[PDB]
Amino acid sequence: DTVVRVEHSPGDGERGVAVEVRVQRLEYCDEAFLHKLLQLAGVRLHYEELPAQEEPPEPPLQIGSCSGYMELMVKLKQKLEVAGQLGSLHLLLTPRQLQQLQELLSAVDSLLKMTLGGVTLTLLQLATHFFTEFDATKPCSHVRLTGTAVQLSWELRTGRRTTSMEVHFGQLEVLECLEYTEILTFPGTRPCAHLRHTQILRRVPKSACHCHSELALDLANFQADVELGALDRLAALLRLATVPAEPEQQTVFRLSAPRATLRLRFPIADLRGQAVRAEQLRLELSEPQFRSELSSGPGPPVPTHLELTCSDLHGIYEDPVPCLRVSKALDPKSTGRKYFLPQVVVTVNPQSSSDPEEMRTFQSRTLALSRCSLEVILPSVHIFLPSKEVYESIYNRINNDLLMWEPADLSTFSTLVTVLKGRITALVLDMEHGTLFSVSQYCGQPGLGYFCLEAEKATLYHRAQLAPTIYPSGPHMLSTAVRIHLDPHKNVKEFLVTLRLHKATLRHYMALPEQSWHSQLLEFLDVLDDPVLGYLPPTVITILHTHLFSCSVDYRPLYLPVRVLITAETFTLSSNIIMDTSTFLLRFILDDSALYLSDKCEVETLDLRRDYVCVLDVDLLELVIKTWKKLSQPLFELRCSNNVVHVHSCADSCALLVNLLQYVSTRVVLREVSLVWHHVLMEIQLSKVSFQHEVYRPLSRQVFIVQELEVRDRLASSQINKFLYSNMLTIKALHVCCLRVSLMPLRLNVDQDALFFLKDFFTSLVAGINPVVPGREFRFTSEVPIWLDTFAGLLIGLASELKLKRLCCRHGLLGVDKVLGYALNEWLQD
Repeated sequence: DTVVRVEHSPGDGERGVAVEVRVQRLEYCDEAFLHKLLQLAGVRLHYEELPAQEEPPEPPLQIGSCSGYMELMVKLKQKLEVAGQLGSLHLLLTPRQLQQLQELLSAVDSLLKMTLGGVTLTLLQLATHFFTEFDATKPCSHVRLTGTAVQLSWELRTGRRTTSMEVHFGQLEVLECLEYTEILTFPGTRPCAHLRHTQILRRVPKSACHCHSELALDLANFQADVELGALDRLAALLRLATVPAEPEQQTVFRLSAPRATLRLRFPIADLRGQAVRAEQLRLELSEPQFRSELSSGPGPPVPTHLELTCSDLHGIYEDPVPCLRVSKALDPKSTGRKYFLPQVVVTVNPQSSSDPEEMRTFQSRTLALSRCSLEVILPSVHIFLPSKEVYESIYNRINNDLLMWEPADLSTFSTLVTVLKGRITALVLDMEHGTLFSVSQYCGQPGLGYFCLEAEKATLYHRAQLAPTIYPSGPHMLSTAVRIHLDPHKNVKEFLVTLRLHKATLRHYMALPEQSWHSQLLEFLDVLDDPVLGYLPPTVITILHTHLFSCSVDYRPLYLPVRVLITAETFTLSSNIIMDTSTFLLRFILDDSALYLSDKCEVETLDLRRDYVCVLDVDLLELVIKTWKKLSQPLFELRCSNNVVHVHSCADSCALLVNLLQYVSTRVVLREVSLVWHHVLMEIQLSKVSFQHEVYRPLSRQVFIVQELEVRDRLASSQINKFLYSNMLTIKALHVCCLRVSLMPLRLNVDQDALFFLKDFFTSLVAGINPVVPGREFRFTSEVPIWLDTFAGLLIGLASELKLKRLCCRHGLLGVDKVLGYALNEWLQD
């Protein structure tokens, strides 16, 4: 006989649920291990007892009929362990507050249990009827905790019920609303899916329902989370109940394993193809990781962390193929035995809450303000799959799909990178101690940010083969601490690039043409391709303030240079004006450069000092060019307003320099030509030689216009004594073909050492400079009543005494016939 001897009984009927242990649609055939074989099928959490006065007009849909036989009914009163044929029921009503409070009130011993089949719970916050049917066996809105072969051991240590539960299987949680866009966890075997301590809801652990649920699931096997549409669709469903559509606990969620297959996809949600960010990103078979720490209340007053660790995880990222394929970090650092590893940290702060030192502190302050985040510490990863492209793929993905991923959480965020060794695979990575930075909306105002970069590298290494191996020589290298203060209203790209290449050698011109430089400018050149949403590409405009401090250049290759050494100190290309335009003001304010020449023109050159004797040093050269491609309308007005050019030399030195130069449109300089101290010492000056070539005179006036051409000295004499060719000595004032002279009171005072000592200097020149080829009407006057004291022999013998030629329209010269025109007629005086 089917003795029905059970019904609703006295119990703590919760606000949201009615405590009524009903055995419905079951033949309760009851026929200190006291067993009464029964059928408790039909226990129903119809619930809805609080709303609308029990909501009698609309009973809740969540209800269970035939929810497990539980026939065995093992053990009796005394650790009341029960071996059952019923797994559990599902309170489809809110599993955050109402169900938690009901459970806490009901619990208010160390009983165990052993269920059969792991009911498919569907707590959403007739699906709960499906959960009850699965208890009989035991697109979206399909949250399911169904261990097919339930190994649940309900520890249920009620002694404030400090409960516990260890299982050997796992659920499959498509967590979605109340396109396969939710997680698809498939942990299944005990280590393979070691589900542990799922719920507490007890005031003993925490003091929602004071869980303190340390669900520190420690599995060690595949447990593949095959698909994960978003991280954010995870914070909302955890803080709020749920706000998706068709489209005082401290949850410490720990997870450590050697192997757990996984997929990570970014969060790009409408509320706050697929998501743009990091297309096809997989941390495949990496360490389990993805350990979280959350809270029931929205807008967590305490911050939310999300850590990660991996030794050499083979995470195929953005896969074609990974841009970085292994953490590959064998980087011992400390005095003790250490093995550095990677990590991807996240630190979210509630919305509306409350350069070694400049770049660090600025982005530390930017990290103290969080509306999103991202962080990496890669010791020696530097990795890239054999199929990878830093030049192209990294640009196409990790720069476009980087910040346009709906950055907001409860868009002031931060970003850091840190590498002790780097490899830019395809090529001179040279990377040691480098970083990358990014900010958005500094201090809250859009348009303010701090982009930075640091490293310490070897300057120039070539590619396909062999490295150039430059930099054989406490600011760091490539300290590209650019500044951006763009305006959304203007909607234009502004850059304040405070570049600093300290003591580098930034040359890439390997072959005779700029071949490896061509490679560098075909790889590196890409101006922030930004087709992402919310950024229609702003028109590019650049304003550089670069500082190539101490960027020595001594290996500039050509057909046959001779170990050429040019030791610049400061190359301050402070282009305060926009470069990408017709006009470009470029104040090259250099500081005391120099030059040194090697042994012999044929490429091989050795000497005692490769930092050899000085040849042509400059005190300062403020070449403030304003190229119009001083109000000079003419195109390319290279007004190199140079300050001065000191030159020191010996006959061999300048001869070798001339061999080096031989073998290897207004231009108004007003530039002092030489305070030349030029073994011999013989001062020569040429002050304010305004060689404004092509200034006008109609075609290349090219006026020497030499304001002073005093040949200070020659021969062995270094002291100034007035030799000649305010003064305005336009010796070469030209046209299209003319010449002149300044009529100085005394021009040729030749009585010092040997007037033919410069002749033997010319002989030593032709001995050094092996090839010496040059061995309207002009009116090429000498135009000076010469106060004199072989022409040199007669000058020496005589040492007023001569007269000016006044060769009006003589045209005796023809570029090679100057001597012929000088030989016209005869003259002598005194």
